[PDB]
Amino acid sequence: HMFELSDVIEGKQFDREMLSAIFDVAREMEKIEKSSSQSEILKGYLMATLFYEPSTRTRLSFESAMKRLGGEVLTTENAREASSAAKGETLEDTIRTVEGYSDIIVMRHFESGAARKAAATANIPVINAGDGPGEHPTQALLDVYTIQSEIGKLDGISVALVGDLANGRTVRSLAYLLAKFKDVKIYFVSPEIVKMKDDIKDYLTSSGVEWEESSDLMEVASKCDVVYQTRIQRERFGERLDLYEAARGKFIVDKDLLGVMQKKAIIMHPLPRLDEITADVDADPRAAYFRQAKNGLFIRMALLKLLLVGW
Amino acid sequence: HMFELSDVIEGKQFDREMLSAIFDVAREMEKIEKSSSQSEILKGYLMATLFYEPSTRTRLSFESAMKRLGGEVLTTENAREASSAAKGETLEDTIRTVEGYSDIIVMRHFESGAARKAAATANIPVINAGDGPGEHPTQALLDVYTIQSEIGKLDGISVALVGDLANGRTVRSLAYLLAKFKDVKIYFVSPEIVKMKDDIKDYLTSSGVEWEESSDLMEVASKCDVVYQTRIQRERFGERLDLYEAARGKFIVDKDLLGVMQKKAIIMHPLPRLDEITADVDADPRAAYFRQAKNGLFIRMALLKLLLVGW
Amino acid sequence: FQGPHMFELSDVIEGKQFDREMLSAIFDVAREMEKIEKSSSQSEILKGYLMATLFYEPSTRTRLSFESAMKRLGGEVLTTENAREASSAAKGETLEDTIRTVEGYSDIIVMRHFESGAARKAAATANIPVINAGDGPGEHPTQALLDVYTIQSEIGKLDGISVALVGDLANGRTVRSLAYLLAKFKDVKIYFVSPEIVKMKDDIKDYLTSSGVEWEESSDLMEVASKCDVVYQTRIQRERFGERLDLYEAARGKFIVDKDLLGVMQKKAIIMHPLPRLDEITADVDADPRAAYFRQAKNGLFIRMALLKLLLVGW
Ligand SMILES: O=C(O)C[C@H](NC(=O)CP(=O)(O)O)C(=O)O
Ligand SMILES: O=C(O)C[C@H](NC(=O)CP(=O)(O)O)C(=O)O
Ligand SMILES: O=C(O)C[C@H](NC(=O)CP(=O)(O)O)C(=O)O
Repeated sequence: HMFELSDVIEGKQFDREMLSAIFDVAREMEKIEKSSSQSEILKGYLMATLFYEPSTRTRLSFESAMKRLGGEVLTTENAREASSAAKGETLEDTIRTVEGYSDIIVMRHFESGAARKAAATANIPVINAGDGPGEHPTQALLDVYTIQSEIGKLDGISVALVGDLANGRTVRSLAYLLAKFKDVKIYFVSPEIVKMKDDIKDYLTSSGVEWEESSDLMEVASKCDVVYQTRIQRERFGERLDLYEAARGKFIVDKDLLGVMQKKAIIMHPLPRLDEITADVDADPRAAYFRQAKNGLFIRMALLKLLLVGW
Repeated sequence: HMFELSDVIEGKQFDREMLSAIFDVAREMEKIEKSSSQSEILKGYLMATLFYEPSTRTRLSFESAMKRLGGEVLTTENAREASSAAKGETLEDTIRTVEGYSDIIVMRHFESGAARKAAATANIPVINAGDGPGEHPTQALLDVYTIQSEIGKLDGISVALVGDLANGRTVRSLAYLLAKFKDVKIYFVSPEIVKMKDDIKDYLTSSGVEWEESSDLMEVASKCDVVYQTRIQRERFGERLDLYEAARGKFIVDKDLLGVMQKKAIIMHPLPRLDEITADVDADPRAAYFRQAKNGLFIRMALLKLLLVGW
Repeated sequence: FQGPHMFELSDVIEGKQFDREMLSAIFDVAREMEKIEKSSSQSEILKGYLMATLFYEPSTRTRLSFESAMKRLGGEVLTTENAREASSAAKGETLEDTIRTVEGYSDIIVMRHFESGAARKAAATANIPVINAGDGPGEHPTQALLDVYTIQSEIGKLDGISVALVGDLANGRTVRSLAYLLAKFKDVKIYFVSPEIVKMKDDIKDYLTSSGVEWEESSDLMEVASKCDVVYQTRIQRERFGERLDLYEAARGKFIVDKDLLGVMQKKAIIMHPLPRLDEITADVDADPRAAYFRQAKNGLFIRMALLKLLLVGW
């Protein structure tokens, strides 16, 4: 029974029914991962990774997921310097040739739109591991799985998206997924120079999702189930380091912020964090960003299985 | 029965009978690669890769070949920065060390002659994945396999070698292999500054192989079974990027060139290409460079099997 | 059916963690691993386990020997060959956050870092075993383990021997950890032979004096070498000199292992070097049977197989 997606590129590809089904597979993958026996579901399949930007979680969780299911991995951990991209090769030619050696490609690129172009080129599945400041659909998938796992529900919740929303490929993809549930309220909390872009706002409005911008993080956090913090995306600011430092340091998750949050609310962060979540938050049971990262293993196991061998 | 070569370093090591037999094995490997069952021919064997220059096809095709045969791989994707070559270690000490962890070494180096020095140090097989602007024997092997596969014949054909011939480790090795067949005519088409070096010319003349220099690519291409285009090798020009740019734009494979070529002729390119084959050409069935790269998987599977377990 | 018997260490971070009886037992395991590595059968001892490597400094032997060891035992590896450029350390992530995240994907972490003390911090953060593959100029405990194994294998003993530690002692994380392990045996005499600017640091000297280990500084390598069982040469640690290249160059060329040095050494003595070498062991020496540094490097495979097995599945 074939998986309905040929590639995982954009958050809009997912409907509510598909998300619930993927979450069920991820819970089964958690059982496999905990098990003593080595799974062979993906024995014989090869994944090629192509990372043109740095990564710890997304690269290693995809590789670990593949190996835990019995598959193998062909890595390119720095494609800008060590692949023939360094000789001038286009992404499209890279994808065309790498598909000759592999069964699925995981690619992170520095240009928005790169993953869509890769999927159009390739006749094997492509997974977008982040395309510039564009999208990050598997982050969004594991984020919603984490919320459902931590809060117990997705309908009716209030979610604060905090920090660099303009450049945040994570919060952009997450916004698309949250719009598939009902009675979700989203607060945008950011410096004005990195407010959420109009393509997301217009999509949410067209989808009848209530959203509000606010600069009062303590007030917003007091009434949210989820506070989703982000890193200010320095690599997207070019030479405008004045604007980078202007956007930094203005919205911090600290012990005082936790003190106004409900007992059953959570803090999330796709990671890495710099200064925007203080270290003393980590000890709070509501600090969910390391459980969130761990959950990416099971979500990516589920996606690799579904794309390669189906439901 | 053991393979007659202990290392794969230079095109001159091959003879016609050996080439034919390797191609026969590559065709069997294509059946293995297609099959549903994961092969175990090389279970228990370990390949070490040592890439001191960038690579996409050569590095990933060797790793994929090894894993498709059931073996494993110890990768060094950027030996200059991430291996103890960065501390000043010689190539010979690197090779002597790495053989303690592995059964076969695949090395791409920036100095011509490096692969022969590695083979002389090692007591396990070494494969030259490119040694500066010197040679690239497995590229030449897959190139001749591709010509036989596409054209149906090697004896009697006409082959144009186009582009940066002086620095082209690909065309240098290919010339050595073409010399092993009967009545091959080779055309050299290049800017004067990157014409084929005298060592190749003298070898061909001494071996009775007809070659001809021409600056009229349209005329040459109308007469050839194979037009083999190359990238101008920017990394060999040092800081003389003025002479590099001056050598570009003079010999382009475009739809106009395809328009004068015979119906049964092909375009080849070891890749990557920049501007020297236009995107239009890819849609012509005669554009063989992506099939060529795919064939490298099967040829490299054949070589690994032969070097490690024999016939 | 009583289950595993856990190794007494939870992490391999510092040479002082080892005791004499544990070292002897580890060496026995390494000899068993040599039989496994040589066998035509693929071992499955570590089937299903994953090692994450995190290399923030260059490596050939340490990185590849750990990966080869893991695979020869049937385990798998998640590599980060250049963590500074290709991991989210490049975005500014702390070591502690990196370790906490990477343990979610793996069962053991092998880390080489540029700061002394990094491995201690990683072990404190992680709830899976961490192995220190080198923490700045601090320590290199698995080099020291394979070094002592090599001495036992080549010389036949560790008690009573004389060992010359030669070269850059100040910055040598290898000789620093080796000194801690040599102190666990009886009547070992240690000679320090170095340029003054890279003499052995006081923390090691004070530890040896407190442990009753006789040590002596000398500038006469021919004299020292003639009365030692082991001459352990090192590379002058260029990267630790940073911009002070004039001091680096002046520390070179003073203490060379060459054919003349071998000529004054005993028949049964050996030359060791954790590698890489530059000029400080001449090529001539490689042909002498006493030149042990490539056997030493090979022995690292067996010692690291032993450590991975012990830390993941026990005795
Ligand atoms: O980098 C961020 O701040 C968020 C996000 N982070 C990740 O995906 C985690 P990693 O970079 O470790 O794979 C990204 O967009 O890459
Ligand atoms: O680089 C070229 O232009 C031709 C040739 N290309 C290859 O081998 C393919 P790759 O660099 O992707 O491994 C080379 O000499 O490396
Ligand atoms: O670098 C040296 O001179 C000694 C020592 N060398 C090693 O561990 C071997 P490698 O760097 O190849 O892993 C080190 O401290 O890293």
